[PDB]
Amino acid sequence: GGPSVFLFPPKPKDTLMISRTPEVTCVVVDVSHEDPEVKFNWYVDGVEVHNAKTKPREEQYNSTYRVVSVLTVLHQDWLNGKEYKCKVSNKALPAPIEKTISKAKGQPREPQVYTLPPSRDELTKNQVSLTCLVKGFYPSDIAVEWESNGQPENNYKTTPPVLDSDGSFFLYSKLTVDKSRWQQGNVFSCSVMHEALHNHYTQKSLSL
Amino acid sequence: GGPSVFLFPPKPKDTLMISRTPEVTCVVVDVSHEDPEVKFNWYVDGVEVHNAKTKPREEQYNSTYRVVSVLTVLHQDWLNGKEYKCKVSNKALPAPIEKTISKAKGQPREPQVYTLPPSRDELTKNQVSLTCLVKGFYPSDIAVEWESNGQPENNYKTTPPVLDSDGSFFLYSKLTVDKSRWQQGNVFSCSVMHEALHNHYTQKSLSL
Ligand SMILES: *[C@@H]1O[C@H](CO)[C@@H](O[C@@H]2O[C@H](CO)[C@@H](O[C@@H]3O[C@H](CO[C@H]4O[C@H](CO)[C@@H](O)[C@H](O)[C@@H]4O[C@@H]4O[C@H](CO)[C@@H](O[C@@H]5O[C@H](CO)[C@H](O)[C@H](O)[C@H]5O)[C@H](O)[C@H]4NC(C)=O)[C@@H](O)[C@H](O[C@H]4O[C@H](CO)[C@@H](O)[C@H](O)[C@@H]4O[C@@H]4O[C@H](CO)[C@@H](O)[C@H](O)[C@H]4NC(C)=O)[C@@H]3O)[C@H](O)[C@H]2NC(C)=O)[C@H](O)[C@H]1NC(C)=O
Ligand SMILES: *[C@@H]1O[C@H](CO)[C@@H](O[C@@H]2O[C@H](CO)[C@@H](O[C@@H]3O[C@H](CO[C@H]4O[C@H](CO)[C@@H](O)[C@H](O)[C@@H]4O[C@@H]4O[C@H](CO)[C@@H](O[C@@H]5O[C@H](CO)[C@H](O)[C@H](O)[C@H]5O)[C@H](O)[C@H]4NC(C)=O)[C@@H](O)[C@H](O[C@H]4O[C@H](CO)[C@@H](O)[C@H](O)[C@@H]4O[C@@H]4O[C@H](CO)[C@@H](O)[C@H](O)[C@H]4NC(C)=O)[C@@H]3O)[C@H](O)[C@H]2NC(C)=O)[C@H](O)[C@H]1NC(C)=O
Repeated sequence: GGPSVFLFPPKPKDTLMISRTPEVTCVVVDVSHEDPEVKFNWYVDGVEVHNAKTKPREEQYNSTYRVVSVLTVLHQDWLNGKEYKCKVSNKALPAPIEKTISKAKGQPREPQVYTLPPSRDELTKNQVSLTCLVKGFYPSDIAVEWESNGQPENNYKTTPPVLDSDGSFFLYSKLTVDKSRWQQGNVFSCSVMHEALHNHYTQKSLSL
Repeated sequence: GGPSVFLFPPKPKDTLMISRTPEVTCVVVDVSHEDPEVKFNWYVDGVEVHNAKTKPREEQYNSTYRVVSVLTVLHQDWLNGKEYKCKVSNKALPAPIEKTISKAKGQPREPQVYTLPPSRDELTKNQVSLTCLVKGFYPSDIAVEWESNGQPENNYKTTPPVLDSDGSFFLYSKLTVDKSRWQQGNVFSCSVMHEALHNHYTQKSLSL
């Protein structure tokens, strides 16, 4: 083995709302016990940066260490396609190990968002399925949530993005509710957040 | 480096259709380039059964070969949860790497199949989307297809299976047709194959 590096990007929600603070997470794994001195170097677009908050190595069950540095990125810096490079140098490795991560290259396409009622055959048991189709968006970074009457609906699952034929992405959100509420006539909302949307937000609803 | 070994299961369609041939495959990546020899014995519930038509070694770009064995398996055996073990006897291995695979354990659940038509929001565009919701099935091994008037429709994408709240699986399949064809009045039908289906096959139909 040896020390291995993993670079995870921010959560799509984090970069689309100036409210949150998107961060890029470099994690060093299997740093050995003998020499566990690990240097972190951070570059944005090749230019070295130093506002990264490296954090105290945590020793693991396997008598192996694991360090994490967190670089907070600027929302527009991520959406303007900057490239974040985590360099990790260690005494137990032939050369420093590099990793770079970015938003997917390409032209952002805007998600179409529709809402699909339950079919009749399903209207036969306790709960039915309200479907939110989101298609035609690029890149795949996206967030989906449901609510109705202002409060969050929680019994819902969202499939991962799928590559469509034209090269954009689609997904579905399925929200499961009691057939009562569906037959009552309550309206439910599928809310989508994506960088190619005005205000990074749209909302589409659905009721009897 | 060294010789990593990966095992893969049959295609779901293959194990449900006596017509088709289901087979397990043992991949061997990053093979020594300065010793390149490999063995395989193959066991079903322990008992060696040897049939591994080792698809004659092949070569990939990066100093690395890729030998591959494939063993036929009985249809009912795989659905009866027997374990297929690939023991890649390699003499340049520190020790013989062993790996096992079996169908998911658990009580099979029958998929429910619902046809959802396009939204009217969607009807503006040159192509609309027909949705086949497939939910409630276990295990996740499943196959979805689209066809029109007995002939295969092919411009469709299917999301992977997703674990739902009750511990079953669901997915969705999207078929894209030019509004012309939908607006006339054609029937499109979504056919699903799953182990808990009568004859491993159902089909629900959709039309204007
Ligand atoms: C000793 O003990 C150690 C501790 O247990 C053990 O450490 C583990 O080593 C593993 C390697 O052997 C390592 O495995 C990798 O895991 C990656 C995913 O891990 C995430 O999800 C896991 C759950 O599945 C968690 O356990 C992880 O901690 C990690 O969780 C994520 O963590 C980040 C950082 O905290 C977090 O991001 C930040 O979240 C905050 C919070 O809100 C903010 O939002 C920030 O904005 C955000 O940055 C995530 O939220 C969090 N996610 C979740 C779900 O919790 C996995 O990706 C790795 O797979 C890649 O590499 C393998 C090769 O090893 C490939 O096979 C695989 O296909 C992947 O390959 C990559 O795939 C990419 C996409 O497909 C592609 O782009 C790349 O090119 C490709 N790279 C390739 C092919 O090289 C891998 O499985 C594991 O994480 C370690 N555990 C921990 C806790 O660190 C160690 O192994 C032990 N040693 C021994 C000898 O036993
Ligand atoms: C030099 O260049 C080499 C050539 O390119 C390169 O080779 C690759 O090395 C990789 C090793 O690092 C290796 O990556 C693995 O990929 C596994 C999945 O691969 C499938 O999909 C890949 C990408 O989509 C394809 O490239 C593969 O070929 C493979 O495709 C499958 O192939 C089989 C056999 O052909 C096929 O089955 C049969 O198919 C036919 C029709 O095709 C019929 O259907 C038959 O009936 C059927 O049996 C499949 O259909 C086909 N599938 C697809 C989708 O096409 C992947 O599984 C590996 O990841 C696991 O291990 C890593 C280890 O790091 C874990 O991190 C990761 O999380 C996965 O771990 C498993 O996860 C499971 C779920 O959570 C869990 O249950 C397991 O326990 C867990 N196991 C663990 C943790 O150990 C891995 O990514 C790749 O296969 C090699 N390429 C080829 C062509 O084999 C080499 O690396 C280069 N070397 C250097 C030094 O640069």
